[PDB]
Amino acid sequence: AVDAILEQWRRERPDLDASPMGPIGRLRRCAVLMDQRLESCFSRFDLSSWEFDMLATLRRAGAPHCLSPTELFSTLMVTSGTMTHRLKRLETRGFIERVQNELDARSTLVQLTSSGLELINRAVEAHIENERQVLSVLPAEVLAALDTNLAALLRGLESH
Amino acid sequence: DAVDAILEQWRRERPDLDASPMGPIGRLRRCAVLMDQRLESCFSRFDLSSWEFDMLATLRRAGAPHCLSPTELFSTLMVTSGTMTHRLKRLETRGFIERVQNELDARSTLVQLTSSGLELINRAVEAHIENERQVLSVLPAEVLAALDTNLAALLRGLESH
Ligand SMILES: [Cl-]
Ligand SMILES: [Cl-]
Repeated sequence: AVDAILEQWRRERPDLDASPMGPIGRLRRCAVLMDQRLESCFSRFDLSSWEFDMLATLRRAGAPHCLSPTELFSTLMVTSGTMTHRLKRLETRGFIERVQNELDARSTLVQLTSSGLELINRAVEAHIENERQVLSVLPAEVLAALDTNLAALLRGLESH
Repeated sequence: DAVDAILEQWRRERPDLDASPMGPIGRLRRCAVLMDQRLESCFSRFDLSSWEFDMLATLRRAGAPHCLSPTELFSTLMVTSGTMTHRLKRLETRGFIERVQNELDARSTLVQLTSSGLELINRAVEAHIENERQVLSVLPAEVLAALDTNLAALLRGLESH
């Protein structure tokens, strides 16, 4: 379907080289479809993708699962915009607590609660199984090549 | 990279788990977020969101006189995700599209690009292509070709679901 779009541009604006639209269109379509598959599993734990990401990132820090907002933001799988209202929501649900920084009275830290820890330890197991199932449509060799080519793209994008 | 660091954290914290699937998917999603930022920065110069750009571009791609049924429009957007209702209304209010009665079914309408919509998208698509070319220039042509092929395989697999 992406090639069909490229063919439309070749007909309608032949003065332009629309070739860059192909890889990016495929990347973004894959990402939307992938997000749907991931959310289908997060929903079983009454979590959104951004909630899972925050809890998983606190889990990955290791006990006692305390991160500064900057550390949290920097080690999320995906960032996009302020955390203010999202952190407030996760505290309202009781999965994190904002705690005073003992080394700076004017700032705070984010800590995973016992209920957040219990939940994310179960959710990450299901998430990995879900991801393994999603990717099972690709041969191992294709997945490996895709991973290395994405890492090359990611390095280029981050270098900008 | 940052995804390798995340995998290292999981290997330390949950060694009972094989976090291998997280790698490619994490890289895919991070690339998409960064790509969206680059695309949106360019669209913003034309006071367009990515979704608005897609609707105008899809009507442009249909060829003159740039009339599509809502279903044709949706089926030829570069990226679909959710209803078109609110975005179509905004584009109509801004005067970039007009809803016209379907002469073969009075109870339904067609979406037509207006001349102001056409003038805008003819300029914006030129900038969009140059923007995308610059974004992808971080890859050698051979690596970009391999990535495009790999993504096509993943896309076909995801669509089969
Ligand atoms: Cl993660
Ligand atoms: Cl397009």
